[PDB]
Amino acid sequence: AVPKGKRSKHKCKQRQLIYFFDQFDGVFKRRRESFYRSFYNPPYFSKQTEQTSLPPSVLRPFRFPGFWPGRFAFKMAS
Amino acid sequence: GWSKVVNFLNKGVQRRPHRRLPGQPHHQWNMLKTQLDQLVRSDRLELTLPRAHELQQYAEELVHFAKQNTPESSLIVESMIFTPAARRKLFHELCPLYANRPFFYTRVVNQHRLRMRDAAPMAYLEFVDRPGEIRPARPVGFERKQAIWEEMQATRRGRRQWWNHAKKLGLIDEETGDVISDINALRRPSAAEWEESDSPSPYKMVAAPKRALEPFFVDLPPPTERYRKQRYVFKRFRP
RNA sequence: UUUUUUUUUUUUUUU
RNA sequence: UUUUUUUUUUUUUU
RNA sequence: UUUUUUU
RNA sequence: UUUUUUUUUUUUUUUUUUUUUUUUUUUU
RNA sequence: GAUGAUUGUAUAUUAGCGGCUAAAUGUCAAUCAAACAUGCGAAUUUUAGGUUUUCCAUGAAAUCUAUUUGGAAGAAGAGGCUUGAAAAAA
RNA sequence: ACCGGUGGUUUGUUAGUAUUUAUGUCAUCAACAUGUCAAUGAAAUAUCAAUAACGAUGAAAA
RNA sequence: AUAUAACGGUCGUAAGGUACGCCGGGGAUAACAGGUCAGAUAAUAUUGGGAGUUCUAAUCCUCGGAUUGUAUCAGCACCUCCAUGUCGGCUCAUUACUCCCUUGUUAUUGAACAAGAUUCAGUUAGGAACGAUAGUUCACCGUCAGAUGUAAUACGUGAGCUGGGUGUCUGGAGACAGUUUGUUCCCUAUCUAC
RNA sequence: ACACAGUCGGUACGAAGUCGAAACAAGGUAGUUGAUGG
RNA sequence: CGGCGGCUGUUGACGGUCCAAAGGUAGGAAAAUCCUUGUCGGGUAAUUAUCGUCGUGCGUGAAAGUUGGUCCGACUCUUCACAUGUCGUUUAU
RNA sequence: GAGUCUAGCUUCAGUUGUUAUCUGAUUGGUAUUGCAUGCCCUGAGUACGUAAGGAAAAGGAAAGGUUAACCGCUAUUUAAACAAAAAA
RNA sequence: AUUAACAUAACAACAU
RNA sequence: GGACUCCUUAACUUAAACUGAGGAGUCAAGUAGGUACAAACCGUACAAGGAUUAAUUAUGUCCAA
RNA sequence: UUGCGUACAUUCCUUAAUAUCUGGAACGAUAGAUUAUGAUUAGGUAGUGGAAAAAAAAAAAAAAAAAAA
RNA sequence: ACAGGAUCAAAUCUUCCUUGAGCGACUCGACAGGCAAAAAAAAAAAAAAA
RNA sequence: AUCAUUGUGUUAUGGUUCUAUCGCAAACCAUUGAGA
RNA sequence: CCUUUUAAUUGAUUAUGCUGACUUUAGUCCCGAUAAACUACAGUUCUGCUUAAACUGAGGAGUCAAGUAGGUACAAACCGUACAAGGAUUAAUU
RNA sequence: UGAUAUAAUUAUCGUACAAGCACUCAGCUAGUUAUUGAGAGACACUCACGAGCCCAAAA
RNA sequence: AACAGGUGCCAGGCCAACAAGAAUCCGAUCCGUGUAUUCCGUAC
Repeated sequence: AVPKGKRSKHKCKQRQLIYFFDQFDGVFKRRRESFYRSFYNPPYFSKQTEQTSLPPSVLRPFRFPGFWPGRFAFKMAS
Repeated sequence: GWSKVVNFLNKGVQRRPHRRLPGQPHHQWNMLKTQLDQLVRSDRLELTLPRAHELQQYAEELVHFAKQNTPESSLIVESMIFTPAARRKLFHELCPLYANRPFFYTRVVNQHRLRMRDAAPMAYLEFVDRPGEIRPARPVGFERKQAIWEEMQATRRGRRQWWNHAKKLGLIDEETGDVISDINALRRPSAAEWEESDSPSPYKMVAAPKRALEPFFVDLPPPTERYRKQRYVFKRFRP
């Protein structure tokens, strides 16, 4: 078949939000949760990229130093 | 797509036991066969989660039929390997290993990450009770009994919880109604050990943790470092 | 006997 | 006028 | 807010 | 072990089977 | 079909008022009963499309002869329009 | 009054202007591709200083 | 002194085909489908006459008029406008008629029983098999006897399929068949005033 | 929005007070009551 | 180098008359032709489809090419045999 | 405010069709049928009829056909072939 | 540097 | 070289919105109103323009009004 | 019996009239300030007629103008 | 709910009245569960303890 | 003056055509130089 | 400014009009036959096809196209590549 | 919330309406001209001179 | 037409080898050939 008329702006607008919700509920939300789980485990290290990549690490940084109690740095030795 | 079709179509649909693979059955079986040998030769492989959940089915059966030590079983084992190196390893390092392990010699670990080039899940298929394992394995056999006894002797709660179970294993003295004192009395010889048959040399080997060391130095990289080759070669474009 | 007709757009026929 | 009443009838003329 | 029915 | 008619069973209920919705709340 | 009106190849001939044609109006630079390019040889149409700001005054016909008379009013003639009015007390 | 040199007017403030080449076709043939020789600014012989901020020149800037 | 008798007068005694058909503008394929029309004709009832001849109405044939309706034939306009003998079959369907069988015990009957004929009524219940020849469909022929088996819907149905002649299309809006957590669990929602 | 997505029309502050309500009349004191035998 | 026929009388050898250059020869014949069911026989539970035959129903027609023995066949049709989801009516990998 | 089960409404075709009087201690007073193809059996060789011939009330059953459901049996197709011993 | 069509954002609204 | 209606009338199946004539209105080129729903029928003191006003017309007077 | 609803006023206010005949052959006049009870008026396809506008360019007329500066 | 009320007043076991129909019935008040992993024809199957 | 909320109003950003001369006689006029 | 003139060809929602931009259809359609491995003490993965010999005294048995298409850092850039006598008797030097 | 209302354009007897074009915007685009014509009962402006008016090409 | 060029944009009196005012007032930044007034050169 072939379209008989042109689609209005309103319809498109509606469709936009429809699609956005559709995608968000099924892709993005799942991906976010999957991403966030990996934090507990050590970061991933690739052998191929060893030529340029930084050494491996386990420890995670703290993005919010304002709510970071306890010592931050150690005093230099004599 | 729409993300709704997936749900609409899936209603009243049964799950497949064996995951489909690209190619004819004859091809699929070949693929799985070769991957089993490659898994035997490495100790851990990095594969997609669906595939990792599929190869583990044959990974268990290979070791299950390798321990029988029968002409019949030997045939089936033969029918599942390609290279001699995998046969050698299976029959000389893995069979002695899982002497006391009833089953479950492998596991699957999810990486919770997506491929850069494919956006696909990833997982590790590693054997159990191997050097450099992701996580430690539980004891079996007399080791298990010793662990249990230790647990029991630790605290009261353990004693109470293991009371029933301990009876079967014989860790409770029926003549006094108390946990056995000496645990070494329950030691028995395993299959893995060597049965009894019944120097001032300068070339004597030196004891060391995996294998002994020679009293001489040989200029040779490790087995994994004496054979180099380009992983991939660029293919120039033809505009 | 009459008021009530094609009032055959609907209800109603309340006389 | 009587539950008499698939095409069957009675009573009374309202 | 019905009419008519001679002597 | 699965599917199917080429096998087997019923041919009853309709105020029944079933169901997405408690309603004295007249200006959320 | 494949021992024969077999297949295949370098370089060549036939030019539109034409040639080719074991004869189809089949083919001649992927819609040839008459090819393609150019034209101060500056293309014709009773059919048919379009025809751009406002206000005001006045205001049609589908009838007649002729055209060997047609039809979806073609052309020519006649006919049809601004003539009048409508302002009053013994 | 020929001939050489210099200057001005009209054509022409009202008119208009083209030289190089990417692409089509066997050929004839057809054709106005892509702003300017160009950061911007009258002046760059004003474009300084640099680590965040405040600072320099300029009518106007990061 | 001939023609123009096509006599408002150029006849100059100068004709046909194209299923090889291009261009321009109009809607007509050689039964003029549909709608409209209702001549023939169809439904119900009625009257005249002829059968049943004892008997005009158990039942059957035919005539006139009136009402309703239009299946089919002829005719066909100014209206309409797709491509065909103005459909043959397959798939999938809706509606009306007391519609082929099953109901009205028990008075309409030339109804002894059995098997039969005409007419009417419901709260509209359950059912009705194939083949050969392809002469576009009708009389008839052979089998199971499922037991005398009609119309409308654009041939019902061709962006669902097709065949020996009496084109193509990947579904935007209606409808129909499936499916939908929620007051919150994406983001945002900042009084009163001294 | 039912709409060829337009036009006409479109809300009447105080008592949300009260130490008022007195120069009608009556009054079960309610800031109550006024006609009527079908 | 276009083609080749009327009345009437006894199934009718035969008789009258008109016209013309001559007045369809033989063969084939329900047909690459008339007619979309001509009579009879062979096949099938049914054959109008098709073969054989009759030669009237209309008609064709001889170096216009007619008829055809034997041989031959990418030419129509009848009929026999094996297997077969073409099928009533649809399944599984 | 929240969980469960539910009342009312809705549902193929379609209808408004039901109960005077009231056993005196005498074995007691309507009751789940709307519906319907063909053939066979009891009723029955009876009603009917010179003869031939040959019914109904009710129930019971064997084919054929439609819808729906299911895998106990049969037929077609097809898959699987692995952890009892704490001496392991 | 540059009009319209077209594309995105901010603010403004309560008899609901 | 005209579409509907009124009177007369030719043709046709006293058929058809056909085909064709004689003379009046309307539309064509006419608004708003009535006739339920789409020019032709009735009425009009019939649309230069603006506002919150009075009227016998077709015709109506139970409800939608 | 007597009733009633209803479409259309140029009553009020503001415009217009170009084929010789609307008073007007009037009045005014230094190039017209629109008539107050003024008569006929102002639906319109085809065709015909009148009038007002379209920001621009050219021209050798952009300071004799109150008050204030 | 035997919760409230009357009486020269109820067998153990409330004579009688009120609760409009004790909020349609039961029950809860740290009540209830969307998404993820894993499993998954409808449906069912996990106590907490990194 | 109907945003109930998917609308409208204002404003802003983005998009958006593209012109800087490298030229100006063979005709006419005036003036000047040598020689007739 | 006003006034006179103007051969400007001087007037737009529409000719499926010519030359451009930007929406809708519309995150719809389109994806070519066979892969895998590169480890924690040795090794030979599977599959399709089957002219892959380069002095042996002999110029690998030919033509044509590429207007230089198997050189080069996981470069669509820059920079190179055609020797008919085969230069390396390069059996030496260090 | 109440009342009311059939996109636009051309042809046509016929608002004919299920006929023809157009998604939208920007630029271009369709009555041009009397040294030669004119007032003819369907429509014809104005200036000068006057029984007299104009004067062509050289210049 | 003092369009003869340039100087930051409209110059008879400024650069351009030969005449003629750095003229006065006004000016948002902001030079300013611009408005008003006035002088002078010219066989340009």
